[PDB]
Amino acid sequence: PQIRIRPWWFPVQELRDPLVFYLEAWLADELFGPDRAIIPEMEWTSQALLTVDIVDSGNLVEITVFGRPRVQNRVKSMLLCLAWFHREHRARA
Amino acid sequence: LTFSSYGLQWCLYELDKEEFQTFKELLKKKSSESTTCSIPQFEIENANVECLALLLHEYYGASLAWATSISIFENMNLRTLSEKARDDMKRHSPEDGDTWDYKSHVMTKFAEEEDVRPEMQTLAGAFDSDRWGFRPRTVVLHGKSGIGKSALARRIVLCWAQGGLYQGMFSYVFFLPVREMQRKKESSVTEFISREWPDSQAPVTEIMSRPERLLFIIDGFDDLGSVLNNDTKLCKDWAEKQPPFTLIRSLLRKVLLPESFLIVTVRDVGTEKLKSEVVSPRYLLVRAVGSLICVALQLQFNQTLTGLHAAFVFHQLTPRGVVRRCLNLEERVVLKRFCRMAVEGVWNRKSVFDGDDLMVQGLGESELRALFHMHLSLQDFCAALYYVLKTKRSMELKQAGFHIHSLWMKRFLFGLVSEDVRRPLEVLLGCPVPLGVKQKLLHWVSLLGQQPNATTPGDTLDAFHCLFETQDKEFVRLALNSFQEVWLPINQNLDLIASSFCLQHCPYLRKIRVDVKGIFPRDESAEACPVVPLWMRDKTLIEEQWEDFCSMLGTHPHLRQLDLGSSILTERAMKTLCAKLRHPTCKIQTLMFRNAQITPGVQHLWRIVMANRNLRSLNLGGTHLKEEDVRMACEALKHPKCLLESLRLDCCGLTHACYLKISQILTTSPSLKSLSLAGNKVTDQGVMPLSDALRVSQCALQKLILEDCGITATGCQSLASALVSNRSLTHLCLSNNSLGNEGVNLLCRSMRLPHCSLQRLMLNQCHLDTAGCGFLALALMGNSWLTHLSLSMNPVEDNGVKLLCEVMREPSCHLQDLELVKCHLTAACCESLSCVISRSRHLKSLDLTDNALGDGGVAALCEGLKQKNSVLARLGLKACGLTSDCCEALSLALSCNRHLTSLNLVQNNFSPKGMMKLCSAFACPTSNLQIIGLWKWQYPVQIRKLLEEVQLLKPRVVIDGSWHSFDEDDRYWWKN
Amino acid sequence: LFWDKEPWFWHDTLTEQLWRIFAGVSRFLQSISWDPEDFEDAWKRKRLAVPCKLEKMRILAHGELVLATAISSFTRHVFTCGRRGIKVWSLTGQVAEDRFPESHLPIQTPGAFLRTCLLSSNSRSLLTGGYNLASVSVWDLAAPSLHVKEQLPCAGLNCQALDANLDANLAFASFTSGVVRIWDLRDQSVVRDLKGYPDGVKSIVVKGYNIWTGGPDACLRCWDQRTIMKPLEYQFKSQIMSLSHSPQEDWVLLGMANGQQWLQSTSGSQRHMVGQKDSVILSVKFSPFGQWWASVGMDDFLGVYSMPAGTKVFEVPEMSPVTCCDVSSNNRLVVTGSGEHASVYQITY
Repeated sequence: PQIRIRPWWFPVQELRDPLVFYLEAWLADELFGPDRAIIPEMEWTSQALLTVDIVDSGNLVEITVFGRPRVQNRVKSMLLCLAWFHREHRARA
Repeated sequence: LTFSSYGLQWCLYELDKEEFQTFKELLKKKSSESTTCSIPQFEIENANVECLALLLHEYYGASLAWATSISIFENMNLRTLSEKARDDMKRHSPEDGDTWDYKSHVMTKFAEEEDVRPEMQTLAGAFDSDRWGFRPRTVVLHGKSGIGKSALARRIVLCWAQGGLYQGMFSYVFFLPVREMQRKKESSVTEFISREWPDSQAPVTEIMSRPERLLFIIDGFDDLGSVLNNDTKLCKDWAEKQPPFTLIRSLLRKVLLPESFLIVTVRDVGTEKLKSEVVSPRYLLVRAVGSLICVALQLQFNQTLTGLHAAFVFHQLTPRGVVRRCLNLEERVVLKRFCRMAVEGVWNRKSVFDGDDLMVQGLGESELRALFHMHLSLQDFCAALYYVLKTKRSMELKQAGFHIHSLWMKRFLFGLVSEDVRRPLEVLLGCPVPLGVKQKLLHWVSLLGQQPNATTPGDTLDAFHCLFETQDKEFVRLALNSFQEVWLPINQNLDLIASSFCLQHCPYLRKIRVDVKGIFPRDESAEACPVVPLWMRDKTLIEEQWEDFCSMLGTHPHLRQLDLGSSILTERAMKTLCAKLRHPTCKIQTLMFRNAQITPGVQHLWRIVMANRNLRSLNLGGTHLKEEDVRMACEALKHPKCLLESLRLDCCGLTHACYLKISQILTTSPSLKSLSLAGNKVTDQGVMPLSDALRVSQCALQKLILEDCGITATGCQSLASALVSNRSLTHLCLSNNSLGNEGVNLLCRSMRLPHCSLQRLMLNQCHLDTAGCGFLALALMGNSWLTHLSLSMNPVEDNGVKLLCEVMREPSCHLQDLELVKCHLTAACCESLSCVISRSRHLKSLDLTDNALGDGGVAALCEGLKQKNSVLARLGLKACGLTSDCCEALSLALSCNRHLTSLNLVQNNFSPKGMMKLCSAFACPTSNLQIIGLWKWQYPVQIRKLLEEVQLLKPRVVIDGSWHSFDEDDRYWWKN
Repeated sequence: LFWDKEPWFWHDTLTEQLWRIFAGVSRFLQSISWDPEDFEDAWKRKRLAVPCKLEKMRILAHGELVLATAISSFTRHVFTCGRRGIKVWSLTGQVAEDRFPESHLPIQTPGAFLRTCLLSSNSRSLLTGGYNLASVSVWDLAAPSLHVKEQLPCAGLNCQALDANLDANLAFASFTSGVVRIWDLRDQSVVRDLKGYPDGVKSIVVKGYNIWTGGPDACLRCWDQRTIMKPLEYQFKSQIMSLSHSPQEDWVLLGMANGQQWLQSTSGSQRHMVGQKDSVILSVKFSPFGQWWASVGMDDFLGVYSMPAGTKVFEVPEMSPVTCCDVSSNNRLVVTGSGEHASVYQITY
């Protein structure tokens, strides 16, 4: 089992029905950074709680979103767009 | 980089579609003026909000992009979003002996109690400090039911005893189980401390020496919330003796031993109930459904999970080693007892049963063990089974009425009337099982269907989910029959599946709209996803399911109208949708795409209009059309087989050549009998070609709309020549244009001839004046074809209305409808109009809104309508500033009149006496008003019940505050 | 809720039927909608339209007199205030009436109350203060656990109004001793102090470089931070109960406690009537887009008015006198508080 804190403003009713998708480890580290200090600010602005986990192999990394389903799809699209920008940026260099 | 862009996108995702386009235009202008950094225009036009923000950052720069966006926001007159952007930038942009014996005894006790019946790192920090600066005393834990809370607590206390956790903070650990405290009706803190020790005596002075040394680990707070329902005074002193629940409450509230610190383990409902007491806590989250489903699958009805659960349960219930054996009567009785126990557990929101309750039920332990093998899902299914096979009013009803955890029970309940799941039960039991539930369920859904308003989107979606669970064709056909039109958002793939299944069996469907977003798979290019396999990237199941939904849409027999309230369609999506509409079997008349965003695939829309024969209408809007697209539209219209009878282009931003092509197709195409161009920049150079097309005698146009075209006098004279030459057109609307007196005069001159065949013309916001009204009145004399007119939102004073009344007072005029709003009217115009109403014999409507008519004006119109000759049908009053005396006079007139049917009164101040008068007048048998405009809830209860009483007599009367109800469709469909 | 003969949901019927069977013995109310697309309101035949609808959608039970209310829209919560503390609600769930708050904020000190509250325009801080209290506290709402992050010292003073301005990091206060102070959230040191009016100032509003205040003396004064010049006095006939400044244009809206409203413009001394009522107004609030304002009074009525001229669109009745109100930033939701309850309405246009 995994243990996590939850703020006092995110309701507990929304924790039902989460969303998950995987990515490259290096891309995830570049997107969030090794420290992931920005998660609280993104959460406060997006009314949505995130959770980053690293698989055992260290190759694929999972991301999570809670909140209403439309918010989930919105954040997924944003993340995939940013990931594509980073992929092409790496490809150029 | 990404951190700031995220906030910027969230800033630009509050912008409406038109606001988004305006922002893009302003940005394009700024970039064109700029030479330091150039941004391509096609990329700007093709980009969406996320792409827009990312590119704006990429070219300009973080701080500079924020500044530019703030400046443009200010230019658009958007203040609040600007402040939000500034603050989020500020927050996003980076700067530039006895104790040993006690613990050993406790460890033996907990080892014995656990024998009878990773996270350490996080638990160790549960009392540390965060970045804000804070040290928590109370920590609440919650999560799914799989984990054993007592297991966590005992493991934590065991690790504490080992010394690897909180070694330096506290030395005494106390475990308070609620069950034991409830066993004893009377207790005290000193009693518990003495009991926990083996010798039964402890030094009270040493224990109470310091607060830090202590700690309390409550468990299972939710078990007895029934006792906690009682309310009692809290005890300040700790030496007193009180019921256990009061002690627990006062210790949680921190009114007793404030310096000490707590920790609690609880279930979701428990943290719903206890959140109101704990002060400034630090909640946490904890996380056998997968194991249970895997076991059931390995121990094998794939359409639904209710089927799988029923199959597994019936497999368990079958006698071991014997197949197809009817249950004995005692077996059935014990099954019913077990199911009743489970149902009581669900209703009372308790998942724990002590042996005492089991004895009260009476079922044996061995039989119960044989009947069950492994959970909330099982309890819910058992409650469903009970339904298949106390005080007068209790709070457990409303408590379970939150429908936060009873959703599974109802989902299962609907799943058992399926015959494929019913038959195994019948053979296993061997006896018939009549059930009155089906009647109630059918009546429930049918009651949903009968609602006067279009069904709420969420209610409709959940109804689709449940019905799809049922999986019975005749059941769905009987249930869905009630309603006609539906409103159905689509958020998830399972939503698509439910929508596809549940609509094939609706026999009376006419209209439907779908708001689709986020379902369309990421493009294979530029959105490659390592997690998704090859199948997901291309030829995904979502593609097949959307195609099947499209096929169902195409093949419906009674479907006519389709609409898209909002959507982000991909080119592949629109291609797939159009593919299923080229089939001749389709019968849809109307379409709509005004609010959607379908620009990439607009070209695909023309093939269907060229091919399909039953298509009658087509509505576009807000899209962007290129020259090639308009040429394709012309060619498609040029096919001899088309029967399209309406088109509507809007804000497409066309070019002069586009107007030329449109004029040519108008003169050549015989089918097209309408056209609308609102928001296009159609200058006089765009008016002349259309007039030249109109001049020819073959033109088959009958309607025409031109909004915000900004034409001038030259366009007016072009239209005048065309109208004198033409003999086919009937409806024309020129609103929001700065024609002026000269344009009014030119059109009037063209219209004075007796061969003109115009029937409806409206000129709004045209900057008219007294002179224009004089010209129109002059050209109105000696005409009998024009039947409607409207001059709204122009400063036509009393004198202009006086001239129009003088012209209309004649018996030869044939004007029927006349509306004029915001014209700065007064009482004198009211005297003239009362004369007209009393005398005239063809006027059938009138409107006077936002005019300070006042008591004198209403009195004059009342003296007019008192007459028995008048044939006025509907009258419009609003925001005219009325009072009591005028309402009395109006009530008397309505009592006298017999032809007036419609009416309207809102935005006025009626006194209660006046409202009494009005209801009494509406009561009279003589008057027959089939519509009245009023707000019921705006009045005291006395008035509401009075108006309801009036509503009871004459059940045909309708009292709805929002007018435009029961109004003909043409009046508002023509104008747009 | 009360207005209808009985409020009912869609699943309520099925639950009631199943319960009755087990024991052996429009019409359907709707839930609030948050997404902007689902509003789907057709064009009349971000926006500046004047609203044309209202409908109650919940009631909130606090247990004791209610003195101040606030509504956050970025987050859905709501804040009620009483003499013994503050309660935090939520609006996400669907229920006819609420009894289990989201958190309780008590104060333990003999003879210690609260009388006022105020939320930051970013929804990140919450000023609280009252009689016989040590200091004015600020709560940090952005954090995963409520806790005071700062204290504003004040001795032997009672605060009767608060305010803030996040652009320059200034927090303001008004005390019953006719003293208006200032602070700075970076250092928490008094910057200035304005005094000389024992009657005091019941209400203060801050915008730019001016501070408008009014009290029982029936006068409105303007102070400027940059200099130490004397204020500009305006004369009125009755007392002033509350003030609000348009965000768009230059106007100041106030209630005169005799059923009259007046508008004052900073540039020049101009006034004109915009309403008349038989009751006494106890609050007035301005829409986020300055096209309409709400007004809650003492004669059990809630009113909504139109900015350009002051004509009233409609009003709703209630049972008990109201004393507070607050319009969301979305421009959709409006909260009000009467007696021991706090209700929630919705606006559709």
